[PDB]
Amino acid sequence: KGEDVPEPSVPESFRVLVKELQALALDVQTLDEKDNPVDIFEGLASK
Amino acid sequence: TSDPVRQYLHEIGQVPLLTLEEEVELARKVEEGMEAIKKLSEITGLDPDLIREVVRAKILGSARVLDPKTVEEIDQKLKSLPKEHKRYLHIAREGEAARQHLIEANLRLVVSIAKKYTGRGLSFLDLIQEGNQGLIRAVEKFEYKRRFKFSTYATWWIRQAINRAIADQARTIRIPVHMVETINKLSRTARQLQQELGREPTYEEIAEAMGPGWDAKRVEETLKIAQEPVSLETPIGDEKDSFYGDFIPDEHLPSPVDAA
Amino acid sequence: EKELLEEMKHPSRARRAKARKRLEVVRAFLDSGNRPEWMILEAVPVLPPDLRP
DNA sequence: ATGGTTGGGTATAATGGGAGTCGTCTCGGATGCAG
DNA sequence: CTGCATCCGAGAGCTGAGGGAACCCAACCAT
Repeated sequence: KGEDVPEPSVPESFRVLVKELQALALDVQTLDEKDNPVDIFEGLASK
Repeated sequence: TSDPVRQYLHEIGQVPLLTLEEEVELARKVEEGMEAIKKLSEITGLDPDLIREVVRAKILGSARVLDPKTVEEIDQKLKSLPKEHKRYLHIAREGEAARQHLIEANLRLVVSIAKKYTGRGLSFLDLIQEGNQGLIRAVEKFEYKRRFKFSTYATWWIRQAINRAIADQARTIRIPVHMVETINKLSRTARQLQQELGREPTYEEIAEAMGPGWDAKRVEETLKIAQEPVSLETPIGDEKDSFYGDFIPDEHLPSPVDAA
Repeated sequence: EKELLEEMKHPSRARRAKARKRLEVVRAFLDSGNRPEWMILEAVPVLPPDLRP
């Protein structure tokens, strides 16, 4: 369309890494500067 | 330390077997124990399985973790029953213990039968455990009035259990027992035809040798459905760096061109 | 933790090193808030199917 | 209405398995010895 | 209670391209 490319996001391989690390009964959680949870899965994995 | 087969065999060996007197004694105790269970069920008017659970809990003891309160309450709810009608309870306890000794002593039939079933997709230990399951069923259903030895009635149950376990757990994609037996017949017919004729047989010859209701098309389909998935990590080439799954593309998600 | 802190006064150097090694893990558990029993599994998680296709 | 499926049974006697690996180096606990 | 001192087991060793073994028996659910 002639515009410039947008800003990048989290690569899918890191999501695969998080999923595989949780499968080993390890809780890997991404946090922001205020120590609050940040959901990188866009609410697609929360019950 | 390692090699759990040796540990299991040693533990099995630590239990002595029985003699004919012991076998008949234990079987008779088991029979009178089930009869006493049924008599107590009639006396109290309750469902037999629940009283069976209470007896099992009492034999196993507090060691085996159904809760303590219920089983204790009904245990004393049976102590209320008057004498003469109480011997049955002691006979049921003795019979349950007798079942425990009989099973522990006859475990060796499981290994003896199962040692000739290796190489069918199930490890030795799974075969052995399924054989113990068949052994418990055989023990529970055994009738000693026929004066037949335990081995005769136990072997059939053991073979049935092992064969059902093979049909149910040998393949990643579950195929019903009857179709697994059909595949078994197809394989044995094919190998026999190959041995007699001296070369790999065609589908039509196998279909003709099976009998009515079998054509070459159904034989191809049966061989088709007997296939097992392959591993995604099959090493390709000389170096240990190329896998099969690394050459599999996604055909589901839309491509960037399609999304645009 | 109190028992190993008391042990940290032993003249023996090997005993002190072993007690320090035990205290490392004990203090890691106390600081993180993790329970030791969580090192024993009761339910085993199952990976999503698309990562084991 | 139809096949394909699901669970149950077989009674001389049958009672501790079976495969095996060798031409590497370096690092950090572990065990047993003299002082 | 130190210090030596082997003794054993664990975990690594370039990139890239290319690599191809039963039978029967009878009930029961999906569609």
